[PDB]
Amino acid sequence: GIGKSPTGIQGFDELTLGGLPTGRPSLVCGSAGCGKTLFASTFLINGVR
Amino acid sequence: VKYRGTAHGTNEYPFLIDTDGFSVLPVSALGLLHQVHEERIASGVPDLDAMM
Ligand SMILES: Nc1ncnc2c1ncn2[C@@H]1O[C@H](COP(=O)(O)OP(=O)(O)O)[C@@H](O)[C@H]1O
Ligand SMILES: [Mg+2]
Repeated sequence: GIGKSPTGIQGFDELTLGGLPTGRPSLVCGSAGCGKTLFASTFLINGVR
Repeated sequence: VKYRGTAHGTNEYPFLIDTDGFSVLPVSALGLLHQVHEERIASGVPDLDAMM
């Protein structure tokens, strides 16, 4: 197995089987208005809180 | 397409340009808050009216 960092989003976390990889870069692609900035924001907020 | 800072409608809303100008009657604004009345209306047919 590999390390994983939960992102607060329960559905996404259980879809990824733990969350985004820990210590590795993750890419969030999508046109304007898809929600990449909010994705990153909740990532950080949930990680801290 | 993108409104930063708060929620908003995301569907495509058909609008019209008329004498007033822009008019938008979104189908998402309808709500089920209808005051009911206890009065009755007359259809004009006595038999049909008495049937109920
Ligand atoms: N309070 C809110 N409630 C629901 N949706 C919101 C709210 N605030 C922002 N959004 C959504 O976030 C979107 C923009 O997110 P953002 O990631 O900052 O832009 P982009 O997706 O271009 O990176 C808006 O299009 C809007 O639908
Ligand atoms: Mg953005």
